[PDB]
Amino acid sequence: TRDQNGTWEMESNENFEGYMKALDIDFATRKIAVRLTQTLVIDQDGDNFKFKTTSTFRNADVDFTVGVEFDEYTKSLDNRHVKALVTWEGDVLVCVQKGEKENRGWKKWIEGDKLYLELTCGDQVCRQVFKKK
Amino acid sequence: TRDQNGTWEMESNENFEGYMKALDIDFATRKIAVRLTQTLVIDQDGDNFKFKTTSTFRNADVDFTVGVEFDEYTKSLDNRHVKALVTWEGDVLVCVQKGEKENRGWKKWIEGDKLYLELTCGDQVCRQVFKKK
Repeated sequence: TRDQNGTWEMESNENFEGYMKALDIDFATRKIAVRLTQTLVIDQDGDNFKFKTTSTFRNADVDFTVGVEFDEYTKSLDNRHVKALVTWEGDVLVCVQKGEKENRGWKKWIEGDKLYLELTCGDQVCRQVFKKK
Repeated sequence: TRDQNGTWEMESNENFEGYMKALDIDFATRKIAVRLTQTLVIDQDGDNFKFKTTSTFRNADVDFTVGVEFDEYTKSLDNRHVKALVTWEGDVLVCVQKGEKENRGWKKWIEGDKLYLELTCGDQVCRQVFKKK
């Protein structure tokens, strides 16, 4: 069939590294791109095509119990070992990540249909808002 | 509420650049990470938590009609201008991307529930297989 309509989820991706290198994509980009999976939405009407591509990476799960310290390696980010302790302050979930970096941690809380997340390291604060889907 | 169960889709992300820099994440990674959106699946049973995070980037749409050449800038990849021409060879969708790079293009075809995609540049070939979802 010529009908390529649909949502397509990447199963395999061989020699993406060599293709990207032949395009002169730089090392640090290739290092990340080779880890992604791709979803392709093809909307086809006769010979008219619309391609919609999203690229995706799954991070490692994190499992913990409130009140019991656990070891973390932040492979997702700086790949450091921290000793993380999560506690409740009211309805605010508070994590201190004990390690090399000062004042490293986060706070998480629900307000309405929004989840608020405040990441901290040193004097820097990053504020993220999520919507319940 | 202390109930943070759910699937959460990132709405906003402020000062992620400063947080990542304070963690000494390198430039080329920060350049890409600041473009991602995050989906957080929180599975909470009492004080036991499972966090499942996927990070996501939406690429630009590509719209074309079989048989009419169109201009492309490959912002997704090497950010080059090519003149792309898509034609059918049987049920195989064939694209030649005319530009600086020799033998640059791709071929796409359905076999069963699988979509096959072959990207080419120079002497390099990248083979991707997608599953219909």
